[PDB]
Amino acid sequence: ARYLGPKLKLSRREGTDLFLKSGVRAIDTKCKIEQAPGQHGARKPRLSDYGVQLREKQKVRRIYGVLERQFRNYYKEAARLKGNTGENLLALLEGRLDNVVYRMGFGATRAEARQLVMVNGRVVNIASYQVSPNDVVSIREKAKKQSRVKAALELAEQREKPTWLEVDAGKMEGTFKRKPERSDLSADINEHLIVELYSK
Amino acid sequence: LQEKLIAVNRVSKTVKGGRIFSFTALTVVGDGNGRVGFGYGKAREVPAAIQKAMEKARRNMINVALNNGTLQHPVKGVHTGSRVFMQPASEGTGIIAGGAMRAVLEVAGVHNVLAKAYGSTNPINVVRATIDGLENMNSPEMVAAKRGKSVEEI
Amino acid sequence: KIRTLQGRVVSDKMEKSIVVAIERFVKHPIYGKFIKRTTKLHVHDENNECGIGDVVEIRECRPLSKTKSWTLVRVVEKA
Amino acid sequence: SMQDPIADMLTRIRNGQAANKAAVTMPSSKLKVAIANVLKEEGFIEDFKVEGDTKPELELTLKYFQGKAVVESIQRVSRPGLRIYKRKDELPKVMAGLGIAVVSTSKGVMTDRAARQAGLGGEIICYVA
Amino acid sequence: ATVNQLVRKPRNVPALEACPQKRGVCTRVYTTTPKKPNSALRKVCRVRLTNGFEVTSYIGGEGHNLQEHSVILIRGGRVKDLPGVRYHTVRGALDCSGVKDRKQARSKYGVKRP
RNA sequence: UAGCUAGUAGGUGGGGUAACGGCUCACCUAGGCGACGAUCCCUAGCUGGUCUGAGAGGAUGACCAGCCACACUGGAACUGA
RNA sequence: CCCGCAGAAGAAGCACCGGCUAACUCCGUGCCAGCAGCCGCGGUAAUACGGAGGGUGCAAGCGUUAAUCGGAAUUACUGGGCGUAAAGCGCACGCAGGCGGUUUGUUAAGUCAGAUGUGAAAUCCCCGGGCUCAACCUGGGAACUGCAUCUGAUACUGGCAA
RNA sequence: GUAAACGAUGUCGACUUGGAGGUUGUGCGCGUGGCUUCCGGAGCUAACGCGUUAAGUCGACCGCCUGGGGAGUA
Ligand SMILES: [K+]
Ligand SMILES: [K+]
Ligand SMILES: [K+]
Ligand SMILES: [K+]
Ligand SMILES: [K+]
Ligand SMILES: [K+]
Ligand SMILES: [K+]
Ligand SMILES: [K+]
Ligand SMILES: [K+]
Ligand SMILES: [K+]
Ligand SMILES: [K+]
Ligand SMILES: [Mg+2]
Ligand SMILES: [Mg+2]
Ligand SMILES: [Mg+2]
Ligand SMILES: [Mg+2]
Ligand SMILES: [Mg+2]
Ligand SMILES: [Mg+2]
Ligand SMILES: [Mg+2]
Ligand SMILES: [Mg+2]
Ligand SMILES: [Mg+2]
Ligand SMILES: [Mg+2]
Ligand SMILES: [Mg+2]
Ligand SMILES: [Mg+2]
Ligand SMILES: [Mg+2]
Ligand SMILES: [Mg+2]
Ligand SMILES: [Mg+2]
Ligand SMILES: [Mg+2]
Ligand SMILES: [Mg+2]
Ligand SMILES: [Mg+2]
Ligand SMILES: [Mg+2]
Ligand SMILES: [Mg+2]
Ligand SMILES: [Mg+2]
Ligand SMILES: [Mg+2]
Ligand SMILES: [Mg+2]
Ligand SMILES: [Mg+2]
Ligand SMILES: [Mg+2]
Ligand SMILES: [Mg+2]
Ligand SMILES: [Mg+2]
Ligand SMILES: [Mg+2]
Ligand SMILES: [Mg+2]
Ligand SMILES: [Mg+2]
Repeated sequence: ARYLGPKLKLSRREGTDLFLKSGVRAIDTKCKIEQAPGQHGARKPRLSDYGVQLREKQKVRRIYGVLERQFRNYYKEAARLKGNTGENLLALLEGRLDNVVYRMGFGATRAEARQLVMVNGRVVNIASYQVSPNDVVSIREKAKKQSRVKAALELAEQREKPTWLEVDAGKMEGTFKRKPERSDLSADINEHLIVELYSK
Repeated sequence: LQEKLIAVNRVSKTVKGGRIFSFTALTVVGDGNGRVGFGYGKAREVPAAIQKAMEKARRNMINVALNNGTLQHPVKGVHTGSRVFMQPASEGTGIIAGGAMRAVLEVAGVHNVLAKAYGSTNPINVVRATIDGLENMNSPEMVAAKRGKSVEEI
Repeated sequence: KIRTLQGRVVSDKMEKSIVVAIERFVKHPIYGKFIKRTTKLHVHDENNECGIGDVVEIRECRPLSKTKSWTLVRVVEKA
Repeated sequence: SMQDPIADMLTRIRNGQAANKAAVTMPSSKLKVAIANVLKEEGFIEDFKVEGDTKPELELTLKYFQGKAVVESIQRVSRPGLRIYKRKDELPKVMAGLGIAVVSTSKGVMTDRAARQAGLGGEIICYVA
Repeated sequence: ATVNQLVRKPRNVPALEACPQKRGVCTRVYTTTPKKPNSALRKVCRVRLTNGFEVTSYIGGEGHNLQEHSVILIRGGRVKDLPGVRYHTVRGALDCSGVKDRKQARSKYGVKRP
């Protein structure tokens, strides 16, 4: 139920930074981001229309560590909800709480943030929890002596912190103010390929 | 212009000595804004065939009256054994079409559409059926024009 | 009103009884064509008023025999 | 034998337009005139006229825009072998609203739009675009 | 067809009996030659099933342990190059042994994990 | 599978039932059903629904709920609202 | 359900990698052994057999078989065909049946409109609510495309009359 | 009671550019009917071709098809 394997290979297979590393040093110095993994790695054949649609879906999955069954259920939810399905799907993935622990800067990676796993002042230890507009997300007091969370925040303080949220120091809390639009997120995900892949 | 290679096929003619293999390339080109053409090229080598196809495609482009990257109304297209149906769709639907129809609709600038190919799905004829369907699609303005009415009356 | 059907007498051979064909015109469930359908009812006719071909109003009543649960109301048209 | 005069009228129009005829003539009837009135008002034909008394003949003046015929398609829907009636909510849209369906309602022959605004269903005579 | 005509008149593994497997007893065990263009000694067996049907079944993998009066589980699956062979024997079920010294696709040949 | 039917179809009267009724019996009439498929043969519990499908359909009726039927097999009544 | 203890400790597999189809090499074998859903693969340099290394897909599951619908517009009502691909009876007359030129009147069966009654609850769907989340449970709605009755409309179809 | 019984093309009706013939009526070189043959236009068709005697555009009704075999067999 978790991918517990070498993490750089995913970014290598996708051929893009998926933000899967802590950032103690550069991605180029860590691995060959240009090259796909394995013995036949410097090779790069033509990929089919199917193969392209697959790799876009596997991109959006492998960032978050969402396995296929759970990802499929998000697609179904996104298609069900009113309006644009591809946008609804990204909104649902962005609405997840386990993004937030990482994104607010408590884990160095999402894998670390997931090891570390309060919303509206109530404890929630579920990665898949959909955080709503106007909800305050925050940390406990009992585990603020961990060096992990200290280091992770210093890693977080070099990134561009998200632009629909409000992370705070000390008591360490922030409001999910609104759901992100597609404008907020990377114009790089071609989510129509995922919509098309599941329509197949 | 966006350019897409739909199909490459190895064809053969027999001669005294034996068989002479050659390649055919079916391509579509479009501006992503209601202009699209297809090209069919033949050559002894694959890259020459594609180049010939792309040159043909650029000069044989037709205009399609789009609406918001979808169609004006349901359209039927026919060519040879290929019969295609295409319908306007809502935003976020994507191109719900088979590969040959998808390539045409994508370069034409149709983002949202529901399609189905009946009869033969031979790419060469599906592309002709699709472009045939698109080029005879009416906008409200030309309907208003031909009927001698205003668009609000239509 | 009280509920009635109208139909054509197709037999008057029984004593105090007639057979009435009710014709109905119904859309075919699959193919959509409108089709003629017939329901034959055994009807009570105390006086033996009716004859083969008459149009009759009939009403539902209590069972009067094995096959009869309808009675004659009027003759609409004599044949 | 001749068993659908309305299909015949539609065909005379269809074939007239394909042959670039200025007008088409046919044996008249009250229903043909009612349909001709709808085609005129919606701007598919230019004009019509009935001539005669014992044997009246309906003439339809066809219209062309930029060379092309204006009636691009005209198809019988309800026909003697299969009558088609629709409730007000199930009235057909022809060409996503850009065409018309001619509907016989209890308030006379009219377009699908006019039927829908009047709150009437009826028999679907034909689709025109 | 016209509407009136339609109104008048509207529009491979039989021995399993829609079961996923059936048990059977081997009545003969032999080899047979495939049809063209193939060449091999393909290991088959005639099997009388618990429902009384007698069928030819294929024995897959490298080397088998089946005699006459061996009790096997068959599943669906024709062998393309043996006409009239419509069933496969399940390896590692009942009497039929697992394939000796298999390491890939082990679950298809009834071979426990080394 | 093209003909089927003699309490068979209807009537009158007696009896019977909680109750209408060939429900039953006597007498009278000769009806009644059937190509809009009677009769005969084969398969089957029915439905809300379920699966699939863009829909129209197709397949299906396990679990849950409504209805029916059965209680070793065949038959019978008694008691009792 | 909460708090405390100890220590990464007690916990990863299955299928696949010739095309269709995401993923390729070496070694063994030499039309054999074997593979195979379909096309096919194997007769000495096999990405197709068997092992290995690498890889892809799923993951407490993964594969296989069985079974239904889909794709299949391949029974086509929506939505197909019949000169030569399967398909026009050898030809006609004709009962039942289907269909029916044109005008007026009438009727209101079809058709259409409105109303009323019914269409169990659950399920599906929508907006909410509750279990940390989810599944699951649940409030209200929508839906149940139907059926019946009553009151109207009368163009079209049917009946009747001329 | 069957044939490659063939136009391998069901019957009836309406509509839709032309050209050249044959045959058989009829009105004043010029019309107007019936039947028939060849070529070809749009359109249609997988193509071949069909093309006012449609395989074009429509309507009514019937007959028939549903992979090759097994079999027009039991
Ligand atoms: K071979
Ligand atoms: K009896
Ligand atoms: K009696
Ligand atoms: K059902
Ligand atoms: K019993
Ligand atoms: K009691
Ligand atoms: K059809
Ligand atoms: K009337
Ligand atoms: K050609
Ligand atoms: K016939
Ligand atoms: K067969
Ligand atoms: Mg799980
Ligand atoms: Mg060309
Ligand atoms: Mg096909
Ligand atoms: Mg009595
Ligand atoms: Mg009774
Ligand atoms: Mg049973
Ligand atoms: Mg479908
Ligand atoms: Mg049951
Ligand atoms: Mg059933
Ligand atoms: Mg008692
Ligand atoms: Mg590949
Ligand atoms: Mg080798
Ligand atoms: Mg299956
Ligand atoms: Mg189907
Ligand atoms: Mg076909
Ligand atoms: Mg032949
Ligand atoms: Mg043939
Ligand atoms: Mg013939
Ligand atoms: Mg005849
Ligand atoms: Mg009439
Ligand atoms: Mg009425
Ligand atoms: Mg309910
Ligand atoms: Mg009338
Ligand atoms: Mg014959
Ligand atoms: Mg002859
Ligand atoms: Mg001849
Ligand atoms: Mg023949
Ligand atoms: Mg002759
Ligand atoms: Mg010709
Ligand atoms: Mg015979």
